[PDB]
Amino acid sequence: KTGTAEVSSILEERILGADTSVDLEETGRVLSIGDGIARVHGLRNVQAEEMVEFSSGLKGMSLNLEPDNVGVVVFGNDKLIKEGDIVKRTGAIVDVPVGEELLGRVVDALGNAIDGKGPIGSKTRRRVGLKAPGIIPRISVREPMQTGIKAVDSLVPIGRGQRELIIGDRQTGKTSIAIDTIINQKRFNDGTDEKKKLYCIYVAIGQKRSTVAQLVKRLTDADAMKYTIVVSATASDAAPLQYLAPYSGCSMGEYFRDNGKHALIIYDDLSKQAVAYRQMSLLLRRPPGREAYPGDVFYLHSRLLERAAKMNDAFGGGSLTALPVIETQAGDVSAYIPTNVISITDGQIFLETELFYKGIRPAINVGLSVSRVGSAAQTRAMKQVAGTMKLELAQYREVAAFAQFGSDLDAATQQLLSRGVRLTELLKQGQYAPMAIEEQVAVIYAGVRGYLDKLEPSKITKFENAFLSHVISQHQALLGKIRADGKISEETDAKLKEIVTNFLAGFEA
Amino acid sequence: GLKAPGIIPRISVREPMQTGIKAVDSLVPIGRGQRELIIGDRQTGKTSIAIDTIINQKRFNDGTDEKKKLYCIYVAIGQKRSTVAQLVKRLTDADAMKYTIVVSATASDAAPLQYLAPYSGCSMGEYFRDNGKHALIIYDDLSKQAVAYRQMSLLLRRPPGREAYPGDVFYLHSRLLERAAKMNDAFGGGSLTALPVIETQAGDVSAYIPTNVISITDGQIFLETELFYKGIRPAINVGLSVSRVGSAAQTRAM
Amino acid sequence: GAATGRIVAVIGAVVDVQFDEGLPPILNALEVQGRETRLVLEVAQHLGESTVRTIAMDGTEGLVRGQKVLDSGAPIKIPVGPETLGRIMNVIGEPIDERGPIKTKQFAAIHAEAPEFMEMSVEQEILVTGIKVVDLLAPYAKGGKIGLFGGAGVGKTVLIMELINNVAKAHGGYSVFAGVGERTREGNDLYHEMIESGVINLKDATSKVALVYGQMNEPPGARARVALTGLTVAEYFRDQEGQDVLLFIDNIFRFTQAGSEVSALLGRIPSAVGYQPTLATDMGTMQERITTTKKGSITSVQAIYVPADDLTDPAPATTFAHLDATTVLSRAIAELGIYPAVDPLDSTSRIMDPNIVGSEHYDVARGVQKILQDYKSLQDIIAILGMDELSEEDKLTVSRARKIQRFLSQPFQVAEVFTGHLGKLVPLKETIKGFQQILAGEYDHLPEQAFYMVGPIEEAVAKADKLAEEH
Amino acid sequence: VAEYFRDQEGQDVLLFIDNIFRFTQAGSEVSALLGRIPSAVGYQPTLATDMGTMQERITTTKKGSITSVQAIYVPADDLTDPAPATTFAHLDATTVLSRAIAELGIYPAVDPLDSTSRIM
Amino acid sequence: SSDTPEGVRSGAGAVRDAGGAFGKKEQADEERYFRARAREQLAALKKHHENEISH
Amino acid sequence: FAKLVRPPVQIYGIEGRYATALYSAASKQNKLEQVEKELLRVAQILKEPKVAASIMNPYVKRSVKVKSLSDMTAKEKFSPLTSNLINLLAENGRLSSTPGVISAFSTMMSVHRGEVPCSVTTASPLDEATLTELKTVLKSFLSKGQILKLEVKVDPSIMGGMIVRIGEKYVDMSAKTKIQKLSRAMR
Ligand SMILES: Nc1ncnc2c1ncn2[C@@H]1O[C@H](COP(=O)(O)OP(=O)(O)OP(=O)(O)O)[C@@H](O)[C@H]1O
Ligand SMILES: Nc1ncnc2c1ncn2[C@@H]1O[C@H](COP(=O)(O)OP(=O)(O)OP(=O)(O)O)[C@@H](O)[C@H]1O
Ligand SMILES: Nc1ncnc2c1ncn2[C@@H]1O[C@H](COP(=O)(O)OP(=O)(O)O)[C@@H](O)[C@H]1O
Ligand SMILES: [Mg+2]
Ligand SMILES: [Mg+2]
Ligand SMILES: [Mg+2]
Repeated sequence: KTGTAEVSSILEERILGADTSVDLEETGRVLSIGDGIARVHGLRNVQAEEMVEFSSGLKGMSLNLEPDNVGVVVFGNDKLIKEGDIVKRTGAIVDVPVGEELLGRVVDALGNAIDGKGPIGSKTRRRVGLKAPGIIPRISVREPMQTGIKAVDSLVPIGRGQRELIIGDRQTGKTSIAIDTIINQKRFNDGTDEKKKLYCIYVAIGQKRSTVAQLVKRLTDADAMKYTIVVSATASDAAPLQYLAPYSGCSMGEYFRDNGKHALIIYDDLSKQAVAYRQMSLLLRRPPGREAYPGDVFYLHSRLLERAAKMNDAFGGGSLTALPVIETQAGDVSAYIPTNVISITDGQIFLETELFYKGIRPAINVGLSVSRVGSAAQTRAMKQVAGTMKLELAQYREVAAFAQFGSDLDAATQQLLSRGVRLTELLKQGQYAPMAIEEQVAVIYAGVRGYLDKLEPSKITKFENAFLSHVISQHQALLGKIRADGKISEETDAKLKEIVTNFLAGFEA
Repeated sequence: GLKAPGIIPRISVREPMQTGIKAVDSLVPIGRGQRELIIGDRQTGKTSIAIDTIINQKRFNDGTDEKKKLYCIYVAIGQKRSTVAQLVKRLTDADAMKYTIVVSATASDAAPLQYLAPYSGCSMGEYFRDNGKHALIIYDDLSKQAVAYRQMSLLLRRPPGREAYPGDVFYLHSRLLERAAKMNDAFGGGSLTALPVIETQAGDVSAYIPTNVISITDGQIFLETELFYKGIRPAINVGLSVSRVGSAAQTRAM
Repeated sequence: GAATGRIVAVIGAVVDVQFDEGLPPILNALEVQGRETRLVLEVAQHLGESTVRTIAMDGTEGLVRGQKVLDSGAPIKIPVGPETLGRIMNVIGEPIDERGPIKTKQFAAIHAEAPEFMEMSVEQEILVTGIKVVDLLAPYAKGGKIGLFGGAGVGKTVLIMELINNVAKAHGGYSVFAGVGERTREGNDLYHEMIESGVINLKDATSKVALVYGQMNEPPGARARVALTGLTVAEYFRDQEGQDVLLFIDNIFRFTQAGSEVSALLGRIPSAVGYQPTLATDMGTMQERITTTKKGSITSVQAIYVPADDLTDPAPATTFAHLDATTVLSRAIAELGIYPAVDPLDSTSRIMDPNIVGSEHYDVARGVQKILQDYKSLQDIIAILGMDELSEEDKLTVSRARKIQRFLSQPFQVAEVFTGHLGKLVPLKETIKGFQQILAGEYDHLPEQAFYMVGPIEEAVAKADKLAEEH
Repeated sequence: VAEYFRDQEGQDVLLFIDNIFRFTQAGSEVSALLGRIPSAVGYQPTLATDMGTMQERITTTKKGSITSVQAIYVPADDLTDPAPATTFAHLDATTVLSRAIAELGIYPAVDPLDSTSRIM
Repeated sequence: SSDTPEGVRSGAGAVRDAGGAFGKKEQADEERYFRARAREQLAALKKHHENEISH
Repeated sequence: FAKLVRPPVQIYGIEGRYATALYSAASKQNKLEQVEKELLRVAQILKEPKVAASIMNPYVKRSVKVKSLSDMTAKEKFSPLTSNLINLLAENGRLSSTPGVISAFSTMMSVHRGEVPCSVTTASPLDEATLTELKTVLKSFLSKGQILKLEVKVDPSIMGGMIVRIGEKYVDMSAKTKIQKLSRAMR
């Protein structure tokens, strides 16, 4: 044992006299810098988790308060800090700009501007490190949140104020479930109603810069960057900027929660924050654990993913929904970080690369996916048809082995091989085409009721596209009688019988 | 501790190196100047393969031309003296010992003497190669030059890596297996083949020290056990025994 | 000279120096005196009482404690410019080919920062190389980033030296080959494979390539900085001149893996399976300087060693995000004689899109991949039921799928010394047409041995007539 | 809280813990923030004593008793994992709720072939 | 241990991924079929080619 | 921070941290040849069955070992920068290693004019005519304006010579030369 601040220059002045020349209550010199971790002699009044501000213009964050020095992580390059550089205080935990002057802008994890339009014009701030609401200021979730995907809205539904984990292997369609979740909201976000709007945030952690640049151009052309904030700690940065970047984006989306509005945040992905924390711990010499993660790494993703809440009428009526993204490695959902975040959240959506090549895109596994809330977070019409649909696509999975070499089976088993392969063909869907909700209640009503059994399975994905363009134009008055009433009455249940059968005749030509 | 030669003073592999095995010379040929890895288990044929090669060059060494000879070198690491004093017997009835050297670091030696042995044996090989002639060198084996580096550099208080091996076991084998050159003809044109032996556990080739030395050598010879026992002896997997053919210097009639 | 330090502790390849007057910053260069060769040490940490912790770039033999150390005032300064073409260069920018010195008028320090968000060209294109698996299933892009995966001995130095033949001779812009730790034998072929092929000219000034070679007989601190001497010559051609460049690097796993060889000697606690705790940070510091800005373009092809065929290893699985196009070579395919070994169901590009490549290219390559995943569900039935138990529809699947699998193979021009065949170079319009017909049924009447190692589909019927005449 | 209705009142207390794995997982986080070297698969060295000093305070004394009912999560379907191995050493029963018995219409969803009791 | 996402499962076409004595019993069984159809087809080529000229 | 004067020994450990912070602080104001006279007077009052009874006692108090030595170090003779140093060691917890620092400061201050003596190791001692040469021919080596010192230790296992060590030199002439006749038995 020697102690860190027992070097030959610290002791040397104390033999001379009292330390009046430097005060050490407010400014402290640096002992030793290396790999983005500094050691500072002095700074007696520094609070834990307080920003400091180095001599070369960079910033910091105080994490280790030790009896002779303080260890502070550095934002930015380390070729600007040296040994003997005065450090000062700001006097607060880190804060970020917040308002509605962020909408349509692209910000990094400290609230600055990168898209080159101009400086942000907000007049408010917020600390990144605040707490969740308690047991009392919430209420059970009841609001639909629509994605536009026939699988996600009918088999594993999301509500407002819920966590839902997008988990799956590489190259599977993860970033694209959460990019027409955004584009689908333009239906509601230009109209006149206020309790159906939504304001989306996208957080990019550790991606390369020119995948973000291919995303501000995907969303501008589809006209959804007038209500979308983009927070981007990319890969070339320092490691603590990628550590703050989901807290920096979960405080930007809490102002929309405290004020009776709604929001939705997409962490992409949470398996690169947890590696950015681990680099910072094991250079601060905090003791490791399993897979060299520190002990408090369940404490990273538990205090973050519990700030998504559904508040109540006496607090404003806000919301916040979170979709975190996690990448496994060859179907191994039993590693360390993929087993923390499955325990925290409220369900997962599981995408496989075997189904991606067998012709099923979006490549969703239905058997290994769940939402814990489920049928309460659906509209009263999507609840009506999917209760017959989720059951019948579940009976197909038990007899799914017989289909390879089978014709000498029972007529009941030859039926489940028939009906189950039509419903699989309905759920296919092209990229960047979200659907309105009452239109999906048209398509799914055709398959599950019996109006597709007399057709050929390569003619299912043609019939759906020809059934929709006939019902948008020549029946627009009946796709607003579900979007208003909500529930399919019998006066509409008898009218769609006279549309599908009076179209199934004049189709096959 | 000398340095391997770079990019200018080499040339490609023109010549053949005949082993006299018939599964080697026809199907998996070996040029002169090419690092070839004999890999397999214990008691499958790894030493015998590299001793028929020592014997078989007897016919060129009593011949007349000075460019068909092949002077040989055997490095015994971690072997008991009642195997190395018995291999000098097998190499002296056939009069094989008049053209080889045996550098010997037995299992009784100090652990810094089993580490220094292949770097000393390879440096007698480069008397030949840096003066014109053609050499050949067998490391028997190189899984015992690694556990003499793991022990010697744990007691110097150096922090362990994987399986308590140091950080630079890849740098340990790579700075060795790159001196096996084939010089151009404006330096002398000499060659230095190398035949490293590697013992693996339970026939698993995805271990730490195997895969670090598969990817230094041009080709391999995969010796198995179910070939040895069914009857194929020398037990060479001719399906898997791939070889960058060495500019295909097999020979014209073969 | 400034801060002439002194050496105190040479433990491995990690030398610590102690400065009397002036401490240098992180990432500098230091010059050890009194040696007949040039040994360069780069600063990495500041320890207290004016001692730094460096890393040598050469051999640490003969380092006596108390030895003076100068300082230059900057990171390592290489030569750069137009006169670096047809040359081979060291990590610290020196000649290693014995042709004399590099006479340039501009130096570039190898430590720069990634260009910002507002300097990002967004456009996609297509690029045709000539191969029926690249151009059909994982197509390239003019300016994209391309990674070649796969284990040891599957075909990565051949597939990267065939694309040097195909693209980098019919190209107007320039190319750079950076050799980050590979066999010094293989760095003598490509120096001589391109002197006879006109890409290097040893008497006049019309060469179109530059070489950077630090190989696997080098200490593991110098096998971490030839990845950065590469994309400093390959950035002066993009930024300063407004040109177009190609970037060839083999192998880029030796940049990561040579950072794990000095992690614990520096003083860090090692992470998971043995790598340094700064894996995805030192990597992404480098793989963001290889981008196409709005001043030029870079088309980068990098070979990526997968250790022990384990794709879920942390050194390859953190590289799958810095790339637009992945071509993954397997070994269970190249054991069947199929060459190029490229896996059809594991390669993937971004521009496989019905709005860039067209809605005829897209419907083909999503039926090749759909009939090959239909094959594997039948191979588990054949292992029990045998081949002559299947129905007559499923027999038609296996025959076309084996016709498609053999037709994906193609004789490269650099296999004219290995196999003795003759080389092909198939255009794109024939590639789409040939595969469109095997799925239709217009070649159901041929033997499979016609399709093995041909070019266009019209050569695969000129073989089924020679087999029937010599019967 | 559960002992005042055993000691100071003499009644038959119940006690629900949800769940017995997050008690165990949180002990391994405290023990690794202090610096103690971990056990088998990654848990803390004091894994059986820490469960001991909690599970031994639930007995039937002469005044009253405490009963307990604890939910268990079995990680990676591994019934010989160090955390459910140590918890099974203290159990006197099991109850299994399965997905299939709910489909038959039977409530509560109890599997009568895979639910045990040591005092049988 | 298969009725759980945590419990491991298998892929499609994994029998020939191992390399056992069923992956060999199937790799050879396919060559003992598609070598003998390669000379039913081969013999008919002379006639088929002629037939094309005829019509 | 500032730069400091280089001590000509540069020892390491918990001694040479504090024993260089004292050399650098006292070489300022040219307090060097004085302070060794004061460090040899605390080098006698440390060995006392009331002072050493609580200079190494753990259980007295963290604070009362600071006022008890500060009252002690000032009143009797001296108030230089050593009074801060004894207050510096006691404030940190390094009172146990206090005799180590002064034995470390002494070897650091000795080389400012000293020699690090030689060690003649021969036999039973000798006369004046053969010793005053070796106390003068050992001065002909160094030649840097210095006044030499020496140690003597008698050993008979060396049968017929003398070994001497000027610093780290070791010119050996002894009966090791029987083992050097292995070359007669070494072919
Ligand atoms: N529903 C779909 N239909 C057709 N193609 C799709 C669909 N979803 C995704 N793709 C294709 O998948 C490719 C890659 O998908 P994407 O990159 O969004 O998935 P990812 O799993 O997030 O990949 P990564 O994790 O590497 O970012 C894209 O090129 C896109 O064309
Ligand atoms: N060509 C051969 N044909 C038949 N048997 C052979 C042949 N060569 C060697 N053997 C036998 O195989 C056995 C093992 O050979 P060898 O000693 O070379 O194996 P090894 O793996 O080198 O042994 P170790 O594991 O001790 O190094 C010996 O008993 C030897 O007699
Ligand atoms: N056209 C070809 N396709 C596949 N493999 C080939 C071809 N021609 C030769 N080979 C063999 O495949 C091996 C591939 O090794 P190579 O690509 O050189 O190194 P790497 O280990 O980096 O893949 C070569 O040794 C060569 O013998
Ligand atoms: Mg993505
Ligand atoms: Mg042997
Ligand atoms: Mg290669």
